[PDB]
Amino acid sequence: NHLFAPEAPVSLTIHGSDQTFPVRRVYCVGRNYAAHAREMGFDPEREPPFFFCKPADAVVPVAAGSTLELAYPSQTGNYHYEIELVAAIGKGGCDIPLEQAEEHVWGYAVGLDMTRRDLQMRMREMGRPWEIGKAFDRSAPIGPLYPASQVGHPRHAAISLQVDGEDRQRSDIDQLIWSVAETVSYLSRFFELRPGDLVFTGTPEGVGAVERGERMLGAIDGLGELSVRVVLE
Ligand SMILES: [Mn+2]
Repeated sequence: NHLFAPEAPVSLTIHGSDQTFPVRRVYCVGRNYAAHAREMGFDPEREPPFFFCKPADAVVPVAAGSTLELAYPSQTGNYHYEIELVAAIGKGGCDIPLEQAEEHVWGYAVGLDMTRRDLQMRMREMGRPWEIGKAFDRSAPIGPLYPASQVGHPRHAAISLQVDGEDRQRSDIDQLIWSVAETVSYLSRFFELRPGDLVFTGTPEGVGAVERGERMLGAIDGLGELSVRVVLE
């Protein structure tokens, strides 16, 4: 008996299906590609990856063959793209063994961890929480969800981001420091994973600023493409 209608849950389109995947929590892995860790001035051999979150309602589903018109955000001069493999949780649990971890992943999609980099870097230098840099409005564009019933659990796949026809990021998901299986196991030590949860597994090297009017195209092998154009605030 709600006082007023809640926000409907953000629901991902599912490739080749009329059914949608309702989003619960949004987990993100930071510094999960050695080359990216190094370009940000960190040592991936002496410090491990780490976890942060975005609200479900920062997730913005983008249909295949469509372009998201994404408003440049408030309170930033330094707005970064980050292409990422997204794993969707179908089966929950705690302290999930590495050997069954990928069995908890219902599907995969192309995602962007859009970032107010100036704000994120200011919070990092002040030892403060990163939410103003990472957990902001429409900060997680994502493509259709591909079921592991279709695409299995890929350990190899090219991951790429182009801006205005220019390659900016090109790596392979097999470069993840914590693989999908490791990230699901380790996340499950700190939180009970549940169906609907998404994991943004981190971004390869080549992250950069994007300005209004510029167009981005991300792709992962087997997972199609993600088209986003940055427009006015
Ligand atoms: Mn990221």
